[PDB]
Amino acid sequence: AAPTLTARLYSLLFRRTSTFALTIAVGALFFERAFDQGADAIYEHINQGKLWKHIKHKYENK
Amino acid sequence: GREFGHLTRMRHVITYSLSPFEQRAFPHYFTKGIPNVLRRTRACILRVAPPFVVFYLVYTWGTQEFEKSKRKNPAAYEN
Amino acid sequence: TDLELHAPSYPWSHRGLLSSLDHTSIRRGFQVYKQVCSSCHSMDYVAYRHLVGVCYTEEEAKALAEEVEVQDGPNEDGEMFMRPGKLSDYFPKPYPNPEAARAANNGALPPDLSYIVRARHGGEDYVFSLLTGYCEPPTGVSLREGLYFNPYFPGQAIAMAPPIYNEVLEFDDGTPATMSQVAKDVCTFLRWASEPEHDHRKRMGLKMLMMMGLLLPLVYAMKRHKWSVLKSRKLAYRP
Amino acid sequence: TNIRKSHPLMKIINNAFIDLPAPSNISSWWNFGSLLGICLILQILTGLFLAMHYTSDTTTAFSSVTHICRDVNYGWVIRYLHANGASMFFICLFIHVGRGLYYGSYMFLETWNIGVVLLFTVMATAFMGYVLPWGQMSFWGATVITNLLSAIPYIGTDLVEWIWGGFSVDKATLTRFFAFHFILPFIITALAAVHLLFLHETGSNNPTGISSDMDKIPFHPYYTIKDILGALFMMLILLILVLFSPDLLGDPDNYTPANPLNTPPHIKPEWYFLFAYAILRSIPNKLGGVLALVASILILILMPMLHTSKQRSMMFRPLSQCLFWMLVADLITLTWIGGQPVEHPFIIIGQLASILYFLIILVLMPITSIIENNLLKW
Amino acid sequence: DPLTTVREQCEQIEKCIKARERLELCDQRVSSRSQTEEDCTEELFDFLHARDHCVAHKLFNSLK
Ligand code: HEC
Ligand code: HEM
Ligand code: HEM
Ligand SMILES: COC(=O)N(OC)c1ccccc1COc1ccn(-c2ccc(Cl)cc2)n1
Repeated sequence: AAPTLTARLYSLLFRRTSTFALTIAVGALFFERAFDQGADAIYEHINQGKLWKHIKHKYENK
Repeated sequence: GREFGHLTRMRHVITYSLSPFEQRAFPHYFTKGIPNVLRRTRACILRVAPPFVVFYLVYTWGTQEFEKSKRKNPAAYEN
Repeated sequence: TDLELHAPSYPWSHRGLLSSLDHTSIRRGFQVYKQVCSSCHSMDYVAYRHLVGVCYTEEEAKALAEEVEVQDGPNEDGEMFMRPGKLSDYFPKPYPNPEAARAANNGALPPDLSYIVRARHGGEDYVFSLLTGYCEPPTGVSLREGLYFNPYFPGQAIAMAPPIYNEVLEFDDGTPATMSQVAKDVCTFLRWASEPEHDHRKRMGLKMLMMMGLLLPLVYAMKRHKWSVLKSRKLAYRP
Repeated sequence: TNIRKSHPLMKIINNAFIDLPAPSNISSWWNFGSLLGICLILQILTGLFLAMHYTSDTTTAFSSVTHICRDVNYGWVIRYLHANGASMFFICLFIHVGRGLYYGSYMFLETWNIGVVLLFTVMATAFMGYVLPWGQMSFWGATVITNLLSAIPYIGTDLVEWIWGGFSVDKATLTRFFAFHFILPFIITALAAVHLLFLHETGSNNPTGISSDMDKIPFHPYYTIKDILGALFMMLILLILVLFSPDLLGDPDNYTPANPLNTPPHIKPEWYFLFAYAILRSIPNKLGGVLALVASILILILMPMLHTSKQRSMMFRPLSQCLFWMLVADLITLTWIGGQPVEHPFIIIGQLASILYFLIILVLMPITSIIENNLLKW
Repeated sequence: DPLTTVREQCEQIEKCIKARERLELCDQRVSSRSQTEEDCTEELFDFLHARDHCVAHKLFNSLK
């Protein structure tokens, strides 16, 4: 009866609910700068060649 | 004065419960849930729906008779 | 007073839910207001300040303000003098009063345009369909001194001679300046003017849909965890 | 020695939200009471911003609002949060009233009567907020109220002149409409604490209409996590209407400025007043039309007296369920008629639907409950 | 220049020709007698509404 990989770190960090009181602060990363994969790479792909920083090399260093 | 030890009188009733960590949070979901939400739809469809059908027929008669009272004039438009 | 003609749906390049505006078609459409008009229309809510970063950099922008001459205030050892565009200036009105306005146009004042597509029931599809929809007055419609028959107008009798035709203008990078191309660019203008928050509104709406695609299935399974005690309970009656 | 049962401030919170006995079969229709408390708080922390940058006069009102969407930083998001947040308040209010009408919650007499006062106060507040931006719909909508407010036979002509700032359309009109709009949302916040103190004497009703004292559960954690999930689904719908179509609920003619310049192509208010504008417009008398406007909201107070059924709710009453949904379809008709011009098919329809709204509540509903009483052999 | 040629083939649609022909059938009805104010703004609205629908479906490809 080998279990699955849901014993994540339950015996290591999550038992004594020390994590739960401060996940607004401590467990808070991986979801602003790791989501450069998110909206900005999607939004500029639907609007390729239409934003200002696409038509930009045409009008500096002239 | 409405607190839990002072509510009502009860005799001869037994309840059994399981811990939330001992059970799966998603049991039968499409096996039980889809046949359940279909007979709930059948039980209430003859009470709720026939009023909103009569609103639809009055809305279509009211917008179509508005136009051919106004500037839609094929044949009543002579001397 | 009989019926009205409503504008059709044109497939604009900003019509979609995550679509930006074309920032080359605002530059071409600013000059359809600047050099083909402002002889009737004021646009008293947009400046030469708000054009930077949308369709011009800040030089190429001040030079269009140091081209018109408007009256500044007074200065001592003198009186009311002239000093042109100080980088933050609204667009110049043509008429000194509504008294002199409608006398120049046979009893009608052409309105301001800085909110004109937000103020009509067609958006920027209405402005396009009226600029390029002129006809001749049909049989029986005896119109007076100042009435040109436009079927996309309330009352069929706008006091507007047609303002644009083939090559009233030529653009800065080279573009065939036909009449529909003139009107399409000025209707990509006057929508950015009414709604300058357009592209910021849709990019912020994309991060909202991705964060609530995380929070919502996770609050729901937390609710599902507490309520499973009551959903699994059994009852028995032994009198 | 349990601190949440003995501290003087903590034990008030514990009896109200934590250890409160609640029925176990409460549905999602009981979510909209805490949603109304979220919408009222949100309209206060957003009306802060707008009244800061504001000037209310006949010469500058239309431009004081256009200054915020362009020049004032984060002003386009906060303005359309406020205009759509008031449409969200009114959809959460009509669901809330229709719940208590369907399940017989009006038998809680003191809680129901404070509710009818709350329905009048938010309706009069939002009327005095749409007059503030000063466009065509602000002018011609305000100047049909005073035609029926000067129709009061004795005091009415000096009543409207006392609230118009002193004469007519002028600078000080929007100093008494704006005063009657800054301060009325705070009488609502005090009337809501009294509203819940009367409900605490009995607890909540439930969808079966039977008392549930043998099957109570604590409020925490079962309905604290269920009210948080329902509030998250409300913020998703509100931010979609703000960030993807912020002018869907609105009128373009209120972007045309206010002036007695020219008669507008139409006159219509926001969507949540269209049922009331359709009723008074179908009465050709400015005194009979102002009486049937107040009689369309204060008719809710007669609902405890008109009850003739032996059961409380409508869960086991199939003939009464048909009449409840005929009343909902009658209010959809009045919302459509109230945005139509006054022409041939929309006068005979708009005045027969004004009759049927009063015929269902007063006559058809008490007779049908008696017929269902006889069929169950009581 | 692209509009004046896109508008040309949009008239030979069968939904647009029978909106055109009884516009011109009523032309010799107004200038015939003196006892009339039978205008031709109804007959021309159905022409322009049937025509400008198909123009919007095709005009924006030939632009920008
Ligand atoms: C021949 C002078 C003149 C020219 C040039 C002109 N207009 Fe007009 N237009 C008028 C007049 C006069 C009115 C107001 C008519 C009235 O109010 O009865 C008007 C009205 C309008 C309206 C309102 C239409 C309506 O339904 O109320 C719009 C929009 C408009 N003009 C846009 C433009 C644009 C864009 C341009 C630049 C391409 C332009 N106009 C150039 C004369 C002109
Ligand atoms: C600002 C307005 C209001 C607020 C903040 C508010 C708040 C609440 C809350 C929090 C509850 C308890 C939870 C629930 O059952 O949803 C409740 C219940 C109730 N409300 Fe309101 N309410 C408001 C308006 C009204 C109105 C307009 C009415 C009726 C005309 C009304 C009548 C009732 C009734 C009868 C109940 C008890 C229902 C039951 O338990 O079955 N309230 N209200
Ligand atoms: C129950 C709460 C409220 C409701 C239903 C409400 C409703 C409204 C409505 C309908 C408008 C018109 C918006 C528009 O037409 O564009 C508005 C704007 C306004 N509100 Fe409120 N409001 C509430 C709370 C407040 C508060 C708490 C304040 C002041 C602190 C306030 C002050 C204003 C002002 C000054 C405006 C004008 C600004 C503008 O039009 O954008 N309101 N509100
Ligand atoms: C958002 O504001 C509008 O919709 N307003 O007012 C500026 C408007 C705008 C144009 C035309 C008409 C109105 C108002 O129409 C009605 C119809 C009924 N009420 C009403 C008001 C208060 C109370 Cl207590 C009860 C009933 N108002």
